[PDB]
Amino acid sequence: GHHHHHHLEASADEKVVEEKASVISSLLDKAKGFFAEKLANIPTPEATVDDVDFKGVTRDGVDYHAKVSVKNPYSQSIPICQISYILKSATRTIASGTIPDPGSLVGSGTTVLDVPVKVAYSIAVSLMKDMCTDWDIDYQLDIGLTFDIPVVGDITIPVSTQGEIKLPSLRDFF
Repeated sequence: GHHHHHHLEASADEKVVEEKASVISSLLDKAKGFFAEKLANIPTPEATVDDVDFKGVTRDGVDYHAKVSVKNPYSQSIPICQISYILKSATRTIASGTIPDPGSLVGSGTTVLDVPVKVAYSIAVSLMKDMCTDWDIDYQLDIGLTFDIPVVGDITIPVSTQGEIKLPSLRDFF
């Protein structure tokens, strides 16, 4: 493809994503030890990433609609103030980001929220294998959404999800 013979810290995009990711992972890590003891005594809503819908394409990577379901028994609308977006692709390169308010909890119930996910985009910006026809790609999605509660403050719950995506024989969808 075209992603070859470029040397500026390997690739500025590939590099700057890691910059962001490193800091993001540190904030996720503060919450990790926090969950174990504090959020076991402090009832907090649980979120989870589920699946991605084959939806559309972007000229770089694909544009999917991923599900993030949150279930919360509390009759209050908790908005997700700061949602950490971590898109991954097999071995190397990811796409990191943070979306301000992607949705809110309905109050007492389960609610599926969605985020625009750039799938395969990561491996594309890095090297881009060569879009094939009928391609099972090793994809992962990790999301750390932040709930705010007067009990403590900010809790970023990183719900990790690993799977696989089958990218069909369009060949010009990637």
